Amino acid sequence: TTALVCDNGSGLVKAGFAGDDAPRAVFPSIVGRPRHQKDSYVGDEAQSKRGILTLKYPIEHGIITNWDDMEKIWHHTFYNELRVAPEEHPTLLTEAPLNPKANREKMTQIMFETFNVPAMYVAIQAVLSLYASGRTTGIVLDSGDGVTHNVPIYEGYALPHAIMRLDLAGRDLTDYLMKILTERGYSFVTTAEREIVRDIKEKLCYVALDFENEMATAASSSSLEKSYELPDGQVITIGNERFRCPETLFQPSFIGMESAGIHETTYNSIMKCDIDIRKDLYANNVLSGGTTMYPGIADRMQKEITALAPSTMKIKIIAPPERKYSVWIGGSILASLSTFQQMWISKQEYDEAGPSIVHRKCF
Amino acid sequence: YNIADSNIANLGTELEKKVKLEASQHEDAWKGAGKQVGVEIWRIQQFKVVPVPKKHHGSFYTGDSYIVLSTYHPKTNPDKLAYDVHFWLGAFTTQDEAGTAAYKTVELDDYLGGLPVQYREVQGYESERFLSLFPKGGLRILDGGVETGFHHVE
Ligand SMILES: Nc1ncnc2c1ncn2[C@@H]1O[C@H](COP(=O)(O)OP(=O)(O)O)[C@@H](O)[C@H]1O
Ligand SMILES: [Ca+2]
Ligand SMILES: [Ca+2]
Ligand SMILES: [Mg+2]
Repeated sequence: TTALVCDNGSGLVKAGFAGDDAPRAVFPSIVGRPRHQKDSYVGDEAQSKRGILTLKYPIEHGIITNWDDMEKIWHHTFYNELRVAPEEHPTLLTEAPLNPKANREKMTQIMFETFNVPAMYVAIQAVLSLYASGRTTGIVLDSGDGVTHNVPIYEGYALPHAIMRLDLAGRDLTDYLMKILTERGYSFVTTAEREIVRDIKEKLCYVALDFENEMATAASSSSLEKSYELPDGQVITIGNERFRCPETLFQPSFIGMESAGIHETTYNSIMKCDIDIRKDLYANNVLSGGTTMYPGIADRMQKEITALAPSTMKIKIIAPPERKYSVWIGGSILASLSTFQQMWISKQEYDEAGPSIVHRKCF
Repeated sequence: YNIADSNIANLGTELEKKVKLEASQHEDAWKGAGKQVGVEIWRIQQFKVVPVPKKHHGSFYTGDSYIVLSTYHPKTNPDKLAYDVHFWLGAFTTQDEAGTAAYKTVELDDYLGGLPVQYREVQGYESERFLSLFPKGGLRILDGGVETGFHHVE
């Protein structure tokens, strides 16, 4: 019996088998339908035919907002990508913290009533990443396409009063890049064009170590400019958009949010923990998720947290090269352990208790 | 947010600790552990917690990850037991081994009622407490180690 591990990101499905060192299926968490008003396409194929499709994400900011389309995503994951029968596989799912309780209630209902899984568990994403880094104590900054969350963990237990969440992540940064690229006279508007700009962002953006200095560098010469070939063959040029886009993580007012930036939220989370463990948290900041992949983000986090922290504080940012998959990998490890699987919800337990049982078994 | 309406509403509760205490009862390696003063050592081998023979205690493969339970009498009571639990990560251990050692350290902590104090010990970064566990010349690093439990996806 091999467990399935499925990390349902806001942007990407990461799916595979417990005991593997990487997910075997990684594809966009999208359903596409004809832009002119089969019926629909999922994942890689919707992306491929996006020229005639309107693309919709069933998950927004970590929360499933279209359950019919999410069922299509799960069906596609099991039957078309992994090519397994879900009734044969205990299944591990994931979630960002501070989601409404009903999200995992309906996840549990659908997995048992629709897909007939024999057992399942829903894990908190940042906890999986910490274990993937070989730690029991540290503070994880996880940022995907939907959510940025901070989870401090001490001796294997997350500290719920200190958990922080910002509904600002990769998709908001893509949308912001679409917006500011209009200053250059480019027009990226449609859902298909959003995917093009997402690619530009992933290929060419970076976090400036000193934002104001970098803006001046960008005006003094073309040294920071990069070119990008669009699918129709047109070549565009981008300059300070490369670093203005992810600057939003540190200055959320770039998109009109009054929120603290990710450096301040990390600091605030540490400060909500008992003082005697703060040194261990400062020395064990673990980055997780695709929106932590910008070149320069670790150096900028190091600089900004240093400015906020006591002047003698030892600060370390851990940035695993594989951190686009750290949540999945932590799940693959834990789902390989019989004691962890002992806590999973069985089909019989679901039959007798219903969706409420997920809150009594999954921590 | 509103924690009570959320999926972390039951974190930090007695119920969480109870569920995790029950899970720790299903690991054979902890049966009889921490019953007397001394050092007990296990090595992760393809996700399994495997005892290290006493004759090898203090010798660690650089390619592997270990759990080291140090049982001692606390200052407060010479007839009772307290615990330091160290997980030792070799310089060349693989991600599955280190992650299992971390998770299973928490589980041994659970099994012992939360009493153990945890220490993460990376090769070359071992704490003063860890260096103090072994007799003069007792801490030795060995070449090699057991194979990863991961299947590699090409
Ligand atoms: N190299 C990169 N630089 C910046 N952003 C990236 C990079 N790679 C991926 N991303 C962004 O990370 C997000 C996807 O990462 P992932 O952790 O899989 O998110 P999710 O779990 O929400 O699906 C998307 O917003 C994507 O554009
Ligand atoms: Ca090994
Ligand atoms: Ca403890
Ligand atoms: Mg994610």
